[PDB]
Amino acid sequence: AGILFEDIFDVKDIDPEGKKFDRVSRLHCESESFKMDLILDVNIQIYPVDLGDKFRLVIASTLYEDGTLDDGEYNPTDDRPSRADQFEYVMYGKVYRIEGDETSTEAATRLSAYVSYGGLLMRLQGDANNLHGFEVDSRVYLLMKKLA
Amino acid sequence: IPQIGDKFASRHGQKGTCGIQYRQEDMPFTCEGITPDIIINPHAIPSRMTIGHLIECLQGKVSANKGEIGDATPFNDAVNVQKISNLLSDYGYHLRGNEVLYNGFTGRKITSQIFIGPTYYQRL
Amino acid sequence: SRVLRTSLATILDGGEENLEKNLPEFAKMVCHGEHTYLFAQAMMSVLAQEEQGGSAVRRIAQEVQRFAQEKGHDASQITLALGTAASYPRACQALGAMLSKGALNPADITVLFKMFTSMDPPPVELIRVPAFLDLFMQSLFKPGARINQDHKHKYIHILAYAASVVETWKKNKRVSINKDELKSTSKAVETVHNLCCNENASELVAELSTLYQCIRFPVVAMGVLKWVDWTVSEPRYFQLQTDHTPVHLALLDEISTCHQLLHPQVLQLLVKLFETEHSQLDVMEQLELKKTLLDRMVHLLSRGYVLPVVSYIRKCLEKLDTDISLIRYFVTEVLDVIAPPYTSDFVQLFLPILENDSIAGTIKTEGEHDPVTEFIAHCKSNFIMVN
Amino acid sequence: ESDTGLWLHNKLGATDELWAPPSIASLLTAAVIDNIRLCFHGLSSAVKLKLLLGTLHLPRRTVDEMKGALMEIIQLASLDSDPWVLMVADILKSFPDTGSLNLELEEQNPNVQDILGELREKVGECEASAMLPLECQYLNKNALTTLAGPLTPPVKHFQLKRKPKSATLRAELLQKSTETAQQ
Amino acid sequence: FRLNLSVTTPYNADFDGDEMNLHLPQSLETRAEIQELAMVPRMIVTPQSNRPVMGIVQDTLTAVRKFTKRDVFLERGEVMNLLMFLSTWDGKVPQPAILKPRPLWTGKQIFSLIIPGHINCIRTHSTHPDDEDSGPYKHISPGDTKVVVENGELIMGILCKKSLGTSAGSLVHISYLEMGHDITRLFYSNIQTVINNWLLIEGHTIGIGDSIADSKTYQDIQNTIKKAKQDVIEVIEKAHNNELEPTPGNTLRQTFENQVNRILNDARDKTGSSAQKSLSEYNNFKSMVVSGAKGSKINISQVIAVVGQQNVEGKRIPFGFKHRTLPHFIKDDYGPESRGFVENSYLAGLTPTEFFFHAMGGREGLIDTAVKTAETGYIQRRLI
Amino acid sequence: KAFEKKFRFDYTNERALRRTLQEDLVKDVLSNAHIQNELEREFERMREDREVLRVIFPTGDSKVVLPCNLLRMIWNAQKIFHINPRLPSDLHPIKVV
Ligand SMILES: [Mg+2]
Repeated sequence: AGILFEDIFDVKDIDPEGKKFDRVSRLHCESESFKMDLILDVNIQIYPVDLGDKFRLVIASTLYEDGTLDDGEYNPTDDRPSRADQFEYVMYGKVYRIEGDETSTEAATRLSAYVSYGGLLMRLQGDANNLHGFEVDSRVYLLMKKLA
Repeated sequence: IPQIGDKFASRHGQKGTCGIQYRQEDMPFTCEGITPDIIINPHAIPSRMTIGHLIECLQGKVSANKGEIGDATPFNDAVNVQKISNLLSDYGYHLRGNEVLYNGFTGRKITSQIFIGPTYYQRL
Repeated sequence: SRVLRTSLATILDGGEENLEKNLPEFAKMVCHGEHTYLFAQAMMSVLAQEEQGGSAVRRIAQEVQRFAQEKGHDASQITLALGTAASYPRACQALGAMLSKGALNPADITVLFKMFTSMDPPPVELIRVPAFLDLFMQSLFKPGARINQDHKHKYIHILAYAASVVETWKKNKRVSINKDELKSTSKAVETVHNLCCNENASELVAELSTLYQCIRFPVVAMGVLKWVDWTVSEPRYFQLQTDHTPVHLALLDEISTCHQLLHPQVLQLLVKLFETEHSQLDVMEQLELKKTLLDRMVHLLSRGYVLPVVSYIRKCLEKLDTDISLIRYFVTEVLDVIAPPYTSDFVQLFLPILENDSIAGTIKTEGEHDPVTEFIAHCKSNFIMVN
Repeated sequence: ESDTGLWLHNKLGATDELWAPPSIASLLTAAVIDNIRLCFHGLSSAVKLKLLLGTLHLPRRTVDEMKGALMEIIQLASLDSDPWVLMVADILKSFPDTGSLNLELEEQNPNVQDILGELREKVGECEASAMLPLECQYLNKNALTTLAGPLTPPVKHFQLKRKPKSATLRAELLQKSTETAQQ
Repeated sequence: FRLNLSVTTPYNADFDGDEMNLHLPQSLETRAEIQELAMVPRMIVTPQSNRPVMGIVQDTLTAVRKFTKRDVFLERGEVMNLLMFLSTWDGKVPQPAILKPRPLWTGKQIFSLIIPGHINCIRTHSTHPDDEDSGPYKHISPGDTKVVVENGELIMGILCKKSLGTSAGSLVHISYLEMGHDITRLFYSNIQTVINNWLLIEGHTIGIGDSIADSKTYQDIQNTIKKAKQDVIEVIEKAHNNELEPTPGNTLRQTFENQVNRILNDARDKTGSSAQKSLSEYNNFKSMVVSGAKGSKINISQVIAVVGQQNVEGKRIPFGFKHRTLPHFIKDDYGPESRGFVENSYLAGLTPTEFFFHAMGGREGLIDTAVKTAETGYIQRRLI
Repeated sequence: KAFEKKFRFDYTNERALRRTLQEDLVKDVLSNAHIQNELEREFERMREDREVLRVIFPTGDSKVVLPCNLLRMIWNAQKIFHINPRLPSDLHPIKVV
């Protein structure tokens, strides 16, 4: 209900070319099943992620489970039940680029969606059947949750 | 009385007028009660390259703590910055004169560690 | 399978000249699918089972494996799985992990060295793989890349055992090997790695007689060639200037003198430096640097290796032209040393650069021995008019 | 896991690439192989070929744990009517058992017979001025004499009047190296 | 006269005792004329080089470069303190970039609240690797060094002087052209106020800790000075024995001086690069150089590693005495230290001969500055 | 050849027109040959402009000062009008010309 995407990933690399920023690092992750790559900037301070972790990641268009489609204002007093209580790390940001392996004759097979969470970048390279919910210059959430 | 616009200078060609005068409760302060008397620009240093101002400030902390008027003849070789830092470290300070200033308005301690210490200023 | 057959027939009828031209046109097929690579390398193994001409098959397999390493295969595990090295498992597994990392681990070479220099060595074809010796040259003779003085002699002993020992496979068993020249090989490679470690250039001029003693050995000469490649091709190197720095280039002349199989790599280094535009140098100084490199190409031409050199000079006069004065200097220095009789390929290749595009500049003041006129007269006397 | 044939076709079925993809040892666990063994005749030939080539990129101890299951996948792979799967099974049948791949590929295949016959004739007639391997730039003189015969001399294309000025260069630098050695 | 910071750059007025002249227009007609022609919002973009002249001056520029990094996060109270200073804020607190565990705003969101209207620019940070746009990650920059402002919101990248400065095509020039000129006045004021008030929380300094490299770097510097000094001495012993050969086009002495200057410039450059590989990303010299606010890489190399060759009239320190530069040197001494090369840095301090040669180079600079002024002013007068 | 590949608007290909334009505009372009003649004439004008520029600029550089920043204006039009450039467009190329 408003979810654009949902998959379980598995952390393979943490910022392998060196650590450019001390508080935020990027995670090179492969999916558990869908064969797709995800490069994710996460705050290590408030939410530490170690290598070899496994996490669920659910891009949702809104947190409110009815799909009420909020504007994006900070409402800390709204007691409408959101989906963020299932999760433990919610990032809001806009998706800024959907490039893909396309040709001027036939369709695109492998898509690559780009999304910035404030400044924290995430590239999700997968197949077009899984990234079809993404639209350029829309507002998405992140909703990751680590699990053993 | 020194007011803003009054032109002060170091002993290194680091002149500058008074921009503003804050009271003591607005001025930042260390873990002890020490506020600055002057706060100079950090951008006044790196293109002008008065490293001797910084070394005067470091030797000033060492001098005011040790209780002796410190020596700054130019061509010495018995005083370099590493000996000054090893003398400063014994009086319970950071090696390189940095000291955690607290903010004077909000009270939240400043994320960077402000270089502080006594220099010799000249009123022009 | 049949396309592979006819392309192998094409290359094996071609030779060393066709080794450069046909091998990407052969390797884009057999590295397209890695299963096709497995099929092709298995055929290379079964054909290289024979000692009656299988060395060229092994060579083509090694260039296909080198192209697979370039394009992005981890094809060393396939290479070790084809080999007899997997009959002795743990050494081959160590080589598998190390050639999958593409770098030298000292602990891994202690694992190897514990298995070598005993009374049961592995069959020496496990260490003769050329990518492994290339990683040795990278990890040992880079001008930086210091080696920590303790497993150093283990490295030198492994390279000496690789490039030294002989064997007699009398029906898949050895009965007579020897180790009596790897002490000299070890001493030579140790002296050369010390000379590459000391990094002090007056000392490089001083111990140059010992370095000339060292480059009598082929593995030493290949290593010095890679070190001079990695030293001279540093940008803004040519700022020490003695006779426009011919010292390392005199080592090029020594490598070209004492051996013959390194000549393609030597020519590749010289034409890499000749194509490289040297910024921040004077233009006359650049021109005399090019004259020095052409002196080295003349020295390669003197020791037999002539036809790729003259082919490159024709290629850079015709296609994407260099300075004409450099080609004139090359013609001047080549014709001051050669004498008849003349093989027809050299005449056929040396004619159009001389007769087209700067006839006049070759003769200025020679007199006592006649210029190009003698070569023109001999060229009329050889061929059938000129045709 | 559940639906593991679809899982192999998902993680390995990008047919636009034909090499063994990396992290193939992290995609081949013994439980996953024992899930492959019952659904092996269902998945496509390209993914099956990726699988059979990825079974060689495992480390030796993991192959030595459960080589029987890998041999069962090999025996099911040799029955398939695909040419590539049959040929790769014929090569790869000896890898978990011995460690070395097969070299006797000659029976059951007229292709291997034609290639080996034509190429044994071609190799037998092409021994003149043979291409020495890339190892021959390294090993010594007498070791090369042991390996692949003596040194083939270059073609004397001309006659040399006088030695070039590089002889003068090496003479002068040897004199300089004597003079520097005595300081 | 309290005047603002970004108007320093067109005025060239650096507050160290500068005094300015203030004219008052007396008629109402000339008051409207000055308001409609010579207002500083109407004089942002100059006609001489079709770029702005205001830009963002030094301390706001370093604080905005540290502000817009990827690892900057802001608590709710610090956000509400910063948004108090935006004049152009419509009263809506943005959705955080981090909702859970803690509501935590990234500094690029507050900077997107600054950036007015809906303007779209793509710039590159000063330390953007040139091999980044070749391979992968050309749209997901691992160093966060690719500035994209898009639909009036800062997507990504760190804003150095190539983003907010007086370079053409910058963010402020496009804010002038796409939006109005009152809107750019607001944009300058909002950047200055809210980035100074974040800088109270952050704080920025410079120190003697920022001028000291670790001992491995000092060993590298001293090994490079020793190697180049021995190389100059062996060039000298080649030059004495007539073994140096002349470069075609000049004398043997000018060939020698080219060799010595080439070795010493290579030493200065190699020691300068080996110094500036060791700042550890918190060094405030690097903080001001990377933002481009004040200084350059040469100042870092001269403070940490080596001052370098001192020059008088484009060549080395001449022989003012009979065939020697100072009476401490032997006659005909063409070495590094005799002829003005300074191997010490400003952290270690100069030896007295190096002090005097450094004073010579500085006197040449002051002579240039003092003699330039009258001739340039007379050229300006004739042209007008 | 890079100029002809990048600027000509090859109309004979079906599938490229199907991806770039909507199907009514596709059959409008493919049916009429007058529109094909006008597209060929504007490529004629761009070859003429290429020869004019190569006379004007013999040094191969193109950093030239001009008033309207057209690429930024195209990108502003994209961001205002919410393009989603994966979908086939709906402006007729004869309206562009
Ligand atoms: Mg002033």
